[PDB]
Amino acid sequence: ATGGVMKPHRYRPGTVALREIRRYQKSTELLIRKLPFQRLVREIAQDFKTDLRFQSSAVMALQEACEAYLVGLFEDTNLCAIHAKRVTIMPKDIQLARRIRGER
Amino acid sequence: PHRYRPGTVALREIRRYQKSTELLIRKLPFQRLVREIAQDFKTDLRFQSSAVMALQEACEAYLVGLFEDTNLCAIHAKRVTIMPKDIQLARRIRGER
Amino acid sequence: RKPPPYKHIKVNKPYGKVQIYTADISEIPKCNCKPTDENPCGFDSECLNRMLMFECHPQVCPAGEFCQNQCFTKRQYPETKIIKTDGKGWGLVAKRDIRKGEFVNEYVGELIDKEECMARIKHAHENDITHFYMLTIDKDRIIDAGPKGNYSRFMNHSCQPNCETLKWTVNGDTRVGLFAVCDIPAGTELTFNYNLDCLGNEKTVCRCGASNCSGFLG
Amino acid sequence: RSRKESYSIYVYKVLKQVHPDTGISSKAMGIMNSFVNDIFERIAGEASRLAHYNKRSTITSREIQTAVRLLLPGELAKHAVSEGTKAVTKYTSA
Amino acid sequence: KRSRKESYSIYVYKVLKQVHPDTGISSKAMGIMNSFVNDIFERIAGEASRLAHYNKRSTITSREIQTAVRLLLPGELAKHAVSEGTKAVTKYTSA
Amino acid sequence: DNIQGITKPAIRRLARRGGVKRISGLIYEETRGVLKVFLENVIRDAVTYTEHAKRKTVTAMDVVYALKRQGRTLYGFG
Amino acid sequence: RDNIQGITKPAIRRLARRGGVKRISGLIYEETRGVLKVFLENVIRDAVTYTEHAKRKTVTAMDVVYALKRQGRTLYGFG
Amino acid sequence: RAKAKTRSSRAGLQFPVGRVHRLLRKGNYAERVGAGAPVYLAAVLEYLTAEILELAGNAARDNKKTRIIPRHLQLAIRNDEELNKLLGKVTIAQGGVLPNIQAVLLPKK
Amino acid sequence: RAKAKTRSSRAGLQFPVGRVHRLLRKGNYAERVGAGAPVYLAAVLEYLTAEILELAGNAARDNKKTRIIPRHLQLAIRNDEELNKLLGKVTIAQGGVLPNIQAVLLPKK
DNA sequence: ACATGCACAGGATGTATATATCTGACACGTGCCTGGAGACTAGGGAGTAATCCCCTTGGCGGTTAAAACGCGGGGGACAGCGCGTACGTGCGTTTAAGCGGTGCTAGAGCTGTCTACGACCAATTGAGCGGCCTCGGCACCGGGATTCTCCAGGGCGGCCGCGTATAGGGTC
DNA sequence: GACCCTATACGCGGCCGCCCTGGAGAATCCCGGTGCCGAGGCCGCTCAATTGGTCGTAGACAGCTCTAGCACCGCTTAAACGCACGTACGCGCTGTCCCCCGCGTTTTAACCGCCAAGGGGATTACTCCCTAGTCTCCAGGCACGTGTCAGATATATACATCCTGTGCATGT
Ligand SMILES: Nc1ncnc2c1ncn2[C@@H]1O[C@H](C[C@@H](N)CC[C@H](N)C(=O)O)[C@@H](O)[C@H]1O
Ligand SMILES: [Zn+2]
Ligand SMILES: [Zn+2]
Ligand SMILES: [Zn+2]
Repeated sequence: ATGGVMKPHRYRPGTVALREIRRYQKSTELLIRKLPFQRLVREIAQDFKTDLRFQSSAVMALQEACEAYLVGLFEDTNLCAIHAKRVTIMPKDIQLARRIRGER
Repeated sequence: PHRYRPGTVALREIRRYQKSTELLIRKLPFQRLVREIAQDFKTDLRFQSSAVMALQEACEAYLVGLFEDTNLCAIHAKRVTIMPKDIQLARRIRGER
Repeated sequence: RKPPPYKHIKVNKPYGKVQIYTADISEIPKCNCKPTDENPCGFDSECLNRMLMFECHPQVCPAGEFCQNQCFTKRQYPETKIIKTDGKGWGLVAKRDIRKGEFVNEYVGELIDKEECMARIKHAHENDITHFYMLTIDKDRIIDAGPKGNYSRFMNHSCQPNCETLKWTVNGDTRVGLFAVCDIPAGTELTFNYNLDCLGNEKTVCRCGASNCSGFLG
Repeated sequence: RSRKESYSIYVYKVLKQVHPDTGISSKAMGIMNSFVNDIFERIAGEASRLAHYNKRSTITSREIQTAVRLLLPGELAKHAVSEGTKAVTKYTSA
Repeated sequence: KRSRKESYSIYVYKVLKQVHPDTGISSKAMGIMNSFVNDIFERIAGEASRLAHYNKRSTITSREIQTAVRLLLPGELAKHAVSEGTKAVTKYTSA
Repeated sequence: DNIQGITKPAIRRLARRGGVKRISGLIYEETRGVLKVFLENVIRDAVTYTEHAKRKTVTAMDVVYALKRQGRTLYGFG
Repeated sequence: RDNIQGITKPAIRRLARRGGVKRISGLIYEETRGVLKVFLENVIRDAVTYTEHAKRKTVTAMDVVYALKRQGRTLYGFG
Repeated sequence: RAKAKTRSSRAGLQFPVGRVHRLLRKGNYAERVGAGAPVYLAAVLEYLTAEILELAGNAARDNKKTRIIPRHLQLAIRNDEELNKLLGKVTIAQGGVLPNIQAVLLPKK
Repeated sequence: RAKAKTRSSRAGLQFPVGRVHRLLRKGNYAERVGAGAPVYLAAVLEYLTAEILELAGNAARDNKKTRIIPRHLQLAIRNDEELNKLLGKVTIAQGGVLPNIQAVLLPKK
């Protein structure tokens, strides 16, 4: 005389992660929100010249470039992690990737 | 019977070759290698001495930079030894093949 | 005598203001298995849909009809029958041996919301209903195999089970399938851990009979 | 309300020549414009350097050919050289 | 017969004697300095050249050279190079 | 604090498209720094171009030129 | 003519030492010979292209310098 | 005159030989431009465009689409070795990436 | 007429404004070269040369040598951050490397 | 005589597909007008020939540094295990992005005008380049002075075994 | 109730890990000669920079239009955020064993120096044809407009398997 729902086993850790990997490697959308990225862009630009204006295509181009940069960087840092016999990427992996690339 | 421990002559050599500014590959072997590589591009080529010297300088600089990146890769994997997979990781991240 | 009558349905039936999320055939995942493979999208192969609890689609899967990963829509339930249990009601026993990992069945019922679920539990308390078939598929969606369901609703809880519930995504929506966790020979009654049943009530005793039985449902 | 030159019509002509029943999106056409301009600039710049290295005032088909060999990788270079030399052979005899 | 090969050797040596009066320079180091000056000249000249083309100009001016300095040089190098070149231009036009 | 607008979910999505399964919790802040560097450089050069044309508005071509100047050619904006 | 074997193991060890490398696996020598041969082939290919464009039968130091520069490995000290 | 005949036609090309000639002249590459240089360059540009467009059309057909979109250009470029090498340092807006998961991240038995 | 006055002397430079002007004119950078462009560029080249040579002379002094050699240019370039950004992709013949050994390779105490 | 086992004509809705309607996305069609094309000329860049005369190639012989080879052994790579916590999965709330619509104005983008800057040319002349010579900075050598590494034996902190002191328990 | 049997931690060295120097080579520096060859300083000349003047057009400057960038507001709702939970992954520790380093001996081939020889790069002199420049003229390509034709797409009507309920055959 109790009732109460049953609960299926949650997905094993790493299954929704792989689902997301496939999903976001299938799509071409922009993965950052647009207003936050635009606010960050204007804030960064305030240091170089005040009262600047931006074309919408300027901010969209910036977002495309930055997102592509971060995706490629994450590919290289995942290679670093896997080299170190891991599957978790850590800040040291980003630092090794950027040092070998030439940025650091 | 006196004998240094395995890793002190290696550090000695590291210091000796990071202090020097000289070519570490022999001259005639590298020159023959360059000529045999160039045979498959055009036959009966000549080579100015400065040409082969510039090639050797560039190749040595390339390999030294590559070994630096390889050493960083090996240290990343918590090793001290460099292995072929380290060269491959360095070249993959650089952009080479 | 016989179990109380229920509309034996075959696919999930929505009810109330619940809403499914069925995607178009273009946006369902496609694996890399090939029709010439040893067992295309087979159980033991490296199917990228099977590994991720995705169900292949014959009109999307590159293996075409050689895809052994359509176990939900084709309903390859191994044959089974219903037997009254000791003090739990009616369980089910299959007709053959089952090797560990064989898709045993699919849980299916009526899709209800949270407030409708608590309404049904209240109505059950009003008439001291003791058999509850709820199973939360997600927030705002619960399966209720009470009125409508299949043979799977006749599997009992056991603290040391031989089957389990796993969520797959078929045609872009979640479905729950009972899988075999150990090599079950026939004659053995099938039972999976409900894995929770206590909402706010007295924790009905668990007469499962397992060695590590928790006594109650928890 | 002013003219804006583009490679769109020529890209579309080449498209109908190889995939007669396939279209192309406006965004993809823009990407093809950028691609043609990029490759044009690469080849023209490399040929311009080639003239200057040899102290010549003229960018000729010979230097465009050599600029193609430097910039294009392998089979692309071979087929581009063949195609261009066929175009120049056909042009000079007409 | 023997053609004249131009180089920045005498100017590099003149600049060296300003900043290190009692210091010489090897022929190989002077060759490296020649390559460095030619490389930097080509970078700035090309950047200002295409910077004029972007704006649909045909004249490479001190504004083009200045902007090519800011694009190519980092931080303090850019600041000091800009100030030095501005000084040389503003003192060139008063003579 | 607009760099905090590059939220954790956004960075996780960018990691997914890069094929990253597990992500250490120290990555996020680190990644923000990386982003804020890259952006800066590009925007710096973009504004430089914008100032040389005597415009108050940063044009998509300024961004494209900055990116190409940095060796990151971008197709699709001019 | 196995001329790539003239880039001997001790030479590779010296190049590794100047790179800071302390201990070296014995499989590094063939890998490094392959890497070196690939790099040399690219540079010599471009240098011979420059040479043939100038109608010359002699590869000059400037051809190598231009090839390196166009591959992004600018080399000071030869012109 | 004699019925102007559009040099691209004389070369058997689709790309504009005359416009390429004008861009070479007004672009400060050398003080003289040969006659066959624009023909050669237009032919090479047309060839490369045809190569990319063919691969992209194949990719767009693999998805059962009849329009080429940036995704298909990206797929064609990254899936072809030499086109990948030519356009390695290039970013295509709205392109995405190749689907690729490392073999160690896949669930094990 | 006036005797002569090289434009470098007018600008107060050691680098040749006239030769830089000719190189700008004969390099196909634009069809016109302003009066102040060679002056500005000669000043900038002179500044960069002076910066590198200052650091290289310091490096030569630190090695008890009174004559700059490629090693000292390399040391000056790699030890300075700005010159290292500028010349990050440049190889210097007979320059060698900085003396760097990673801290993990030093003998354990 | 009768209700158990179980069915068959009608309903009834999922199931499969024809069908009227949107919403763009391009698809031809004008309408211009600007920029290629034809035609012709002038002159300079490039091609060809001849000639010199560096500098690359090839040979020879000796010296000796360096590579090749062998071998012991030390330490690092690498496999295995355990644990504990950090990260992934999911839920319930909250926030802020995105969308749409409105409204205003900075400033991009263009035109018109005119001027003052840069190309161009001729004459002039001094700066910079090739050639040549010398003397000091550096490379090399050699012997002595530190300096650094390595390992063999002593003190210096253990816990550790063993005989031993202290007190509980059974018995007279 | 005291006395003797008996157990159990107490301390008393009892060897031990394990630093700590001390000294022996080995390597590296350091300093004085020594000589040699290249930096650097000068000379002569030539050719490129400077002076001057002319002329044309690039661009600066003003002015105008109207695009598109920004500011704001309200609603929807998806996404972000914070927390709970539980496992699987990172990381530390251990052992083992193999492979690479350090060093000695042998072998080989790089390197150095010297000498020819001839190939081919560099230079010069002509010359001739190919490109810029120009002027005229027309059509190719771009801007804008509207048709057409899809996919998509919600509407709607017939078909296929299931559901029904009282009646057909029957064992009581
Ligand atoms: N192990 C068990 N012991 C006792 N009762 C059980 C057990 N498992 C399930 N039940 C009862 O069965 C209900 C669960 C339902 N899925 C019914 C399953 C049951 N076999 C039936 O179909 O009737 C619960 O309300 C319990 O009262
Ligand atoms: Zn499959
Ligand atoms: Zn399948
Ligand atoms: Zn139990």
